[PDB]
Amino acid sequence: ASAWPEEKNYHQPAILNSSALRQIAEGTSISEMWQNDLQPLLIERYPGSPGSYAARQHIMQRIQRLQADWVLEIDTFLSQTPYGYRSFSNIISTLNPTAKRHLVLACHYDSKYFSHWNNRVFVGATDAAVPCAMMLELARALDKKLLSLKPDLSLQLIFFDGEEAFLHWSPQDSLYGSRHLAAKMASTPHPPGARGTSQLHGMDLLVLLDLIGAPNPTFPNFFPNSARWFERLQAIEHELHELGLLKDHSLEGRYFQNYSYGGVIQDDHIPFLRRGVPVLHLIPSPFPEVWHTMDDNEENLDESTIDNLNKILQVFVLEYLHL
Ligand SMILES: [Zn+2]
Repeated sequence: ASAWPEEKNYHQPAILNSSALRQIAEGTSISEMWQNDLQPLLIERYPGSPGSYAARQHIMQRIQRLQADWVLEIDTFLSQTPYGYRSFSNIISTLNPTAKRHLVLACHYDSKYFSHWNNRVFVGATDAAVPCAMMLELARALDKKLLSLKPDLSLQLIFFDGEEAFLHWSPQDSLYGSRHLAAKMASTPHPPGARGTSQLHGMDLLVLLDLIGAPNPTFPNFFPNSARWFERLQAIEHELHELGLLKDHSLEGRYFQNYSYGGVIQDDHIPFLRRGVPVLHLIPSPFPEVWHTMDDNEENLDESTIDNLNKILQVFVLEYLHL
């Protein structure tokens, strides 16, 4: 009986030295992400809408142009909703599908439904167009390194559909894509041919990005079983800061602070967390002031903060993967 699903418990990062940290800082471009990955997603894209289709095509196209061997899968399903049966489509992008273990980065790509109000349209810039663009920029920036994966451990990106409630949050109206995918992964043997392990056993850690892009975010350390990875984000932030590789940033105003949060925040990690998957939930507390208002738009995003977080996340991912 292999103990491979226990490997994630002892897995340690391969820490980058100063020269490598400078290379990563210089290799990501916030203005390219902004133009090429983010702006095309700043559209109405509630489930089933034309915008949902356009967002999905954009995400797939941006991944398909990369050199690394990404395998794209669209996970389409039906669910009951306050408006009757509807269809949803999760996007899964995976390097080394048969690899036993994957580090998983995720966000939701749907935008919350709102009828137009005084000619304003809700585009959910921090929620979660920026997180989607950060995942696309990371895939682009680390492409040469990821190409080398073509430790049975690799990378997977999930863009969930239907994270938002069609009305206000309730247990049955929200998290459509993640409740569906967690149950599908829990009942899918992995690796192929396995007798008793599932794709969830293969998920080393689910790093879920949401509500990112406003000024002064503070991310709490939510869960004890991922606390040592939260500490790694703190260390990376601190070292990039000390190397002068972050912009408009101070340690008193750092993003990863020493403080927990005992309450529950409803998000796409919930169906995974309740099936035993370790989660690092990169959502700030408090939420951006523009949360669920028409002001969650491009104008209210903080460019240098998003840039700093791209650098921290990319370093975290290379260190976890030993790349
Ligand atoms: Zn939201």
